Amino acid sequence: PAAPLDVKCLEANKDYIIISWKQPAVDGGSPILGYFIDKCEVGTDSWSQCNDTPVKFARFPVTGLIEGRSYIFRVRAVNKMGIGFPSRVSEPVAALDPAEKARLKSRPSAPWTGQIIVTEEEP
Amino acid sequence: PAAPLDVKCLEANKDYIIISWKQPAVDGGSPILGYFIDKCEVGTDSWSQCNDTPVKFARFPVTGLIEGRSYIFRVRAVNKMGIGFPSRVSEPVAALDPAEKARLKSRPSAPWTGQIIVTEEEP
Amino acid sequence: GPLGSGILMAPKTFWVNEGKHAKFRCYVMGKPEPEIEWHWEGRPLLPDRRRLMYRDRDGGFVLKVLYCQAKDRGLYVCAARNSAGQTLSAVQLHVKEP
Amino acid sequence: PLGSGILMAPKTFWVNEGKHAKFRCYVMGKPEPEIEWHWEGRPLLPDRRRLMYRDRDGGFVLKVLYCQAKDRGLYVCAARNSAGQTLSAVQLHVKEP
Repeated sequence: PAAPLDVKCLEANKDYIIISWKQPAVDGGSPILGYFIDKCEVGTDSWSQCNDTPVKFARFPVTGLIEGRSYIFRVRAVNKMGIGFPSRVSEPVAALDPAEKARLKSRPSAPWTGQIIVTEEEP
Repeated sequence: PAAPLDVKCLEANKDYIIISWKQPAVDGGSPILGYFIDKCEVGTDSWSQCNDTPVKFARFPVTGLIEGRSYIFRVRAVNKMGIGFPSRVSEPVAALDPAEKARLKSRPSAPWTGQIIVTEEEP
Repeated sequence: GPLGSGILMAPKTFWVNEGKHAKFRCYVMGKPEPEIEWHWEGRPLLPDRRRLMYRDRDGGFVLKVLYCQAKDRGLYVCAARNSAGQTLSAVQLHVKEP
Repeated sequence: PLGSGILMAPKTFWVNEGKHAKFRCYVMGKPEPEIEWHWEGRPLLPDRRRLMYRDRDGGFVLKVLYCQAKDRGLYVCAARNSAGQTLSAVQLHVKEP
């Protein structure tokens, strides 16, 4: 089956993140029995399958989030024959309550300045 | 009188900083009665005269330092026929006890990552 | 506040024309010298003929993907880590097909 | 955010007299920190000879054109925002022909 489209995050919390997606183009090969959702902690390259059996409902709550860490998501469609390739991955989603994300986003940090690199140029 | 040379810091503390300098090229205009030392907190452009009357001894302890702030220094020679221009300013000197300067210098800092700047090129 | 760009905020999207090169520049600060690596769509990016990585003289690390194809679209992440911590920056590449 | 050449001794970069000298410095901060240059404890102001602009690669640039022996000294890049201020320093020496 064709890969699902437009993976986005509807809602996000320390506890769980609810992610949705657009259904792929109807190939008529075998009806889509459901979908598998995979999560990855942004830094690592470890992709883990969130649901053990397929889900039909095109919005899904993801659990098992380490608080304060940011995650990306992909979806794979599944039919009778097997599983398709993954969707284009989502924008990163941080596992924070909305107020803490707002707080961090609008927080000042003292400036840092790099070494001054001096070079000669020719008039 | 000619401006003094090589303004260097001999010793540095939270309490005071001892700064030395090389005497300028000797002239038959008038004997050097002493010197004036000026300090400036690195960020600001405010230069303050440390000693009210000239000092002959070519090393001088500077007080009135706000702890943890970094300072630069210049010296002006003075004779019977007035005060000369200032010396080339010193390397910055932080008002910290030696152990605290060592501690800060060898302290690990978590990495910070800048925005990714994407640009188009062609061969 | 080492939060890193495009991780908490939504990453920027930069469009590139198909067949042309795309340069990704990212400046990073840290003691000790933080080791950096690139990722694409949650996969590690590895030096190829097509994909090249070097540190630009005058500071920051560069990733260069040559002769962009539609398939090259995705989330590009610059991960940087040292003894004290790790921080990521992210960005999205879209490809303009002729 | 300690800043280069303030706690450590600043680097000394030699330039040939009559040539241009480019000073590049990258700075991070929220909010966007306002930056200013200083020379020998004096504020540096945009002249025909002295130019200041922010590079397309990011980072702020100071360019002193047609270096003279008198241009020697401690060049400091000061950057400040609501939360704080941090400086970087460097020393320029001029090679006379």
